[PDB]
Amino acid sequence: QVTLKESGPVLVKPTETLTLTCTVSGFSLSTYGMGVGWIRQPPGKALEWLAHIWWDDVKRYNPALKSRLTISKDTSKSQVVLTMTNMDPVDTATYYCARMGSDYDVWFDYWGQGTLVTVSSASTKGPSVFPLAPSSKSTSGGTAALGCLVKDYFPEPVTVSWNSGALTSGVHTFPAVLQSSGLYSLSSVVTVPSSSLGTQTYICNVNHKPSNTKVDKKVEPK
Amino acid sequence: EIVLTQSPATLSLSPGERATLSCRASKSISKYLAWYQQKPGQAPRLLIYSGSTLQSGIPARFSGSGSGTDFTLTISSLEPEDFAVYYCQQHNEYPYTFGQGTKLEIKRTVAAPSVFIFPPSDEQLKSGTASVVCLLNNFYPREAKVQWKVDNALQSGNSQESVTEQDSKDSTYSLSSTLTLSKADYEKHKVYACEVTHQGLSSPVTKSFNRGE
Repeated sequence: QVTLKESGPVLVKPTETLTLTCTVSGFSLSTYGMGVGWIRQPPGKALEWLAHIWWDDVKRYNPALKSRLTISKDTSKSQVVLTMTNMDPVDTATYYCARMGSDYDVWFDYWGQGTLVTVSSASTKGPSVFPLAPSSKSTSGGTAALGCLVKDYFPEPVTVSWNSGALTSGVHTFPAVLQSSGLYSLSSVVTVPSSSLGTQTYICNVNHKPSNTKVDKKVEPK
Repeated sequence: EIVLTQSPATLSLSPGERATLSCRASKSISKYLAWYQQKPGQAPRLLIYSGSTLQSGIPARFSGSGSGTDFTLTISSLEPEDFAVYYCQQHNEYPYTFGQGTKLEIKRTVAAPSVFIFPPSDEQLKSGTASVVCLLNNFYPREAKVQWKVDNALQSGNSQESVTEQDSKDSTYSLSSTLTLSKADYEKHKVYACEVTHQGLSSPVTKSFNRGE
């Protein structure tokens, strides 16, 4: 049915130009009444409307940022594009594309999942991934905790999963903190039954799109 | 341009209660206000539009009222899943604007955190850093004090804490505390202890380990 997906997480240099694609399916970017908008959200901050475009090519832009914005569509490709010039560290945010829920009123009914745009002049760097091995000091009766510490990467985000997504319960992935070196660090942790620590293999899968690095690490009592 | 002012900024209520969230428009917007629910790292989910129309997908325990200048979103049988930030947004007039949000916490019975400790892996030490990690798992309420002790001595400015967003199934929080020393300093000392003080604990619990071992 109806879906939308923003192009992958990008790192943009101050003054340069951001280009985002929203790829749509489940409806046509030229059917009467269909429209697509872009809304962004700085970390810990409020939602902000950027621009939208309608089936008939009518375009609307946030007047505060109008001078920096372009929006376009191509129906055969099923893509809406957003171009934002003269990027600034202040533009670091999550960027969503969404469909309008009416043919007139501007509110949104389906949303892409968002893409984190980070404006910085620093280089990408993929993560080192260290085990946090289960022991007696992480085995509080019948239940054991283990994890991976995902360290020294830039920019955000990083995606972490366990056994390729087959382990989801007991999983805590903590928000990254930005260390003194200007690189992020985090832990992903999971609690599992003790009896299985000699049986079941535990792997953390760490995906870091901006730097095109993927790391698998086995975690093992030791 | 049209400014939207949400109230209260934060709210904490128990399963079964009614949450009442206000949104004020600086100028009349007739009925044309929408409400969205936004969980942690997820897109906003549209709840109501035009003040009071309950949207496709949404349970009837959500409702809206108001017009012109004043609007109220009501959430009626708070479940743990109702944890979120809630935004209003005017759809009346260019330019389209949002409120700053209300953050709703869902109360649960007090729970003390299970606490575990992790020494640095030998592998990280080989590169000249040590990360000692204390984990506090599944606690309520969010307030918890973690104190690091290296050889019975207090630590300062060398730990960092990160907290997860409130879980949506069991309303607990989790917390990571991370002690970062140089390799040199790590091997210089013997006993590493994380001291946890939390309202679910009659007395402060300690987890510890002897270096290497």
